[PDB]
Amino acid sequence: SKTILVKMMSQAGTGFSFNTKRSRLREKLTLLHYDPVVKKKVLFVEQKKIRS
Amino acid sequence: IPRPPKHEHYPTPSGWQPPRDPAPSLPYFVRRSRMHNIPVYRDITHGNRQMTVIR
Amino acid sequence: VTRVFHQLLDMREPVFEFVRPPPYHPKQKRFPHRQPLRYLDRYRDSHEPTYGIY
Amino acid sequence: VTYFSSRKGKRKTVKAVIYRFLRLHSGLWLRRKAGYKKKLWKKTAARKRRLREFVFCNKTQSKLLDKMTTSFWKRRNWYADDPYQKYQDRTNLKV
Amino acid sequence: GPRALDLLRALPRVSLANLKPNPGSRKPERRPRGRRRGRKCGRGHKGERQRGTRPRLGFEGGQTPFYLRIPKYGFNEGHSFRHQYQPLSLNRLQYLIDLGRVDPTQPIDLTQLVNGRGVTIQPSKRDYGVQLVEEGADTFKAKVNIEVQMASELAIAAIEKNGGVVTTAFYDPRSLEILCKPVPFFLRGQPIPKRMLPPEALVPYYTDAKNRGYLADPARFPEARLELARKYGYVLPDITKDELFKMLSTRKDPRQIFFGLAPGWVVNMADKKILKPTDENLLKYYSS
Amino acid sequence: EFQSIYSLDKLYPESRGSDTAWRLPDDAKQANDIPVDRLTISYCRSSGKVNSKAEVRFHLASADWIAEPVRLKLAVKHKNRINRSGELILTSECSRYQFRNLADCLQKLRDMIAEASQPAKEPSREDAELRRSRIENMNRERLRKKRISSA
RNA sequence: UCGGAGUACAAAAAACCCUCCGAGUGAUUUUAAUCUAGACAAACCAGUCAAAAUAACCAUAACAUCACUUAUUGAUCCAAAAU
Ligand SMILES: [Mg+2]
Ligand SMILES: [Mg+2]
Ligand SMILES: [Mg+2]
Ligand SMILES: [Mg+2]
Ligand SMILES: [Mg+2]
Ligand SMILES: [Mg+2]
Ligand SMILES: [Mg+2]
Ligand SMILES: [Mg+2]
Ligand SMILES: [Mg+2]
Repeated sequence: SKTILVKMMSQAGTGFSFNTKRSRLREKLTLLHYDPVVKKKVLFVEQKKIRS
Repeated sequence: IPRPPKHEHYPTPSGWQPPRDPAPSLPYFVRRSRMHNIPVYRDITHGNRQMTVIR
Repeated sequence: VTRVFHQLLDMREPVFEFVRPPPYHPKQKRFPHRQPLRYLDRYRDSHEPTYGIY
Repeated sequence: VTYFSSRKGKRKTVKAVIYRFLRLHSGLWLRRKAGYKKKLWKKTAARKRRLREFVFCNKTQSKLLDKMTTSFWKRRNWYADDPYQKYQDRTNLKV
Repeated sequence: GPRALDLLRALPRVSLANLKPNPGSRKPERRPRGRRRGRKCGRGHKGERQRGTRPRLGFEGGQTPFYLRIPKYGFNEGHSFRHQYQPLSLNRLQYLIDLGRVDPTQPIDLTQLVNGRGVTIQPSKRDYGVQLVEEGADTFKAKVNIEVQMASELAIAAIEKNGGVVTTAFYDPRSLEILCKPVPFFLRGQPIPKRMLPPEALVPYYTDAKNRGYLADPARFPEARLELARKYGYVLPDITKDELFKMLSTRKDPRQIFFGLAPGWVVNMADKKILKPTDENLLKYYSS
Repeated sequence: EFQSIYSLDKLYPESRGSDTAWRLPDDAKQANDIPVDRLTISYCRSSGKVNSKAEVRFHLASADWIAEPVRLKLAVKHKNRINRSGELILTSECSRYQFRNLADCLQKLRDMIAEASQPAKEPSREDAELRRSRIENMNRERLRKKRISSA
């Protein structure tokens, strides 16, 4: 099995990104992270796939 | 360099005080600098040696 | 209580603080090595520029 | 380092230094940490911070960088708006 | 005076034959001769160093050099283009007036500061002029008309309180050069050039009455000037009613370098004459 | 007598005369809050950290430039910093320049008068440091609750 | 190249084409912020801890967890991304 490095984006409309290792054969990742600009715990959805 | 202007009050705002009218009776004399200040300087050497020179 | 000091004891009223000791800093070094820039601010006297002969 | 140039007979500066360091007037040199832009997802928050710092060089390095750099880079600068003007002098140093 | 003189009667002539350099003045050089300084002569033994060939300065012996493993970061980035304002404290200005180097009577601009050697400007280093700092504010008692290229609120206030006038003016590099050292410029045999405007970055600075900008709208001046006095709690004097007021209001044209001269004139210093263009095109150009 | 395309008169046609800038609009601000002549301003110069204490004293009841309702509310909120001789006392510390200190004092005074002259001030209190106060109050009120007359 | 045990018996350090095990990652959700006293370690580069203070959330709510947990990693430049 390989994992993957995906770029994850805030739904807070603030451009903010953080990269995460996620299982290749798994579903598109969605998390609750901390956005520094809005200073809140918000929903992050995976925008892009960076590294393999 | 201009001789300093006479004032009505000493010492001046910047704290500069002219020499006296007569000279004292001491058996030594300390000239003013060409800028009319008292020639006491500080000097360092080797970064740690602090000295004070009277010229 | 304020009334007491003025009215009875014929005094000014003393007020106190709680003062904590100043934070401990190591001896300052000529070449602080691998130390954040803000190092130079710990030994700073007061925050105000001073232009020495200028 | 070129100690005597060909045309001018002066002493050249090594620019590769001027790009990555910053000389305060006191003689302290300042540098970024190494690998601070590299592989960030793999690192701790704490470590990330330790990397984001601006740090000072030890004496040896300072003398080295001085030798690799001409006199111009050691002059007293007054820049408008300068972040670092605060840091150029040294205070309360008992040595 | 010098009792030493009295000894000099007793001693033989001072001549070329007896002259001693001050002891310690010359540390005698040493040569690789003899048992001590010979036989390897301070160079060590074999290796690269005794032969003279050790590598260049930054080289660490092949491990990636210290000065190259650190990443590049703009520090000195675009440094040559940053603007540099030589600071002048109120402390030094006062000290200068007190000893009568600069006189507060006539208007004080850069050239006056330079001529008193209270300050030194080197345009080649991208000095754009003097900036005024507040170091001596509390102690500053003099009354002046001053023109600098930058100033701080506190400095300004400190000058207003004593009934003087501060104005911030801009000079381009060429202008500045001419302004600091006028007499070497007049030996150049060239007309007096126009003063350039500020670039787009510095315009919002010199257009504000906040800064007492030379390009500012004088309608705003008394207002802001009073605002200062509200903030620092002092009664603002009426400059209008003073006897030196004619000197205090004195300006320069935004296009003019000096006081009382004009762009395009030529100073003939051997004859003590000025020469002015009568031509229409020249007068249109210099006066625009 | 030089003039340019860019001169001060042709840039701003409206104002011209050389005395335009130095006019004093005393009619513009007639409010004149804090008539500084009426304050006692003391300077304690502490040099060593180098800081200059600047102090502003004035009699509260005898100060007429503030309205009566405001003059009374001030003596309530700030009674801590009022003096037995009736003096309100402000103090600033920070800068080495006493201009800046005086400015801090005056700004403090302006703000006190501002919030006291606002009837809309609700005096909102935080529960952070006052939780101890409310609870220890309530709990000394459990004991205080004993009812029989005395003296 | 990196780690654990012995060699190296009790602070640290300590070699061998010395004796033995490992690592070049998984799995999971508790998705693990900002800033800063003081230290460990150290030729340098790199590594480590960490109070107070802010902001997040119960409305006085900051150590990701497990696999011996220790190791699961790579400087500058330069390239791609646009934040
Ligand atoms: Mg010396
Ligand atoms: Mg020789
Ligand atoms: Mg020998
Ligand atoms: Mg021999
Ligand atoms: Mg030999
Ligand atoms: Mg050898
Ligand atoms: Mg200079
Ligand atoms: Mg140690
Ligand atoms: Mg904490």
